[PDB]
Amino acid sequence: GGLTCASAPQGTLRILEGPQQSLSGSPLQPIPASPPPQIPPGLRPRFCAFG
Amino acid sequence: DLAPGIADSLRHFKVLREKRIPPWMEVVLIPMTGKPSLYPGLFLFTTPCRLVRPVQNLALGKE
Repeated sequence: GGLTCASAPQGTLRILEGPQQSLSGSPLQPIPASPPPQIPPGLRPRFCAFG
Repeated sequence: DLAPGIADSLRHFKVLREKRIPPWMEVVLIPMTGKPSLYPGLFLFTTPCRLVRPVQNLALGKE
């Protein structure tokens, strides 16, 4: 138990978690565009001129 | 070389609510441009009183 000074280390291992990327890199999934306003069907001339 | 990976992992954890990361966390990575840009660093904010708004993360498909 003299606890002498040992030599300098050769290198460094570093352990850390890696993320999973099987999900991302996929084609994007955007929010679907709301439709442009379309005229309602069944619009008729309700007003007829008097006389 | 690891900091965009950590920033994307934290956004992934945030939007999927996985590792008790709050959904109101700001994961800011100011990149090292080598030019007089903003001071770089990975800044993480979870404190109150910040303004925050919903967008949709297109990679995850969630808000």
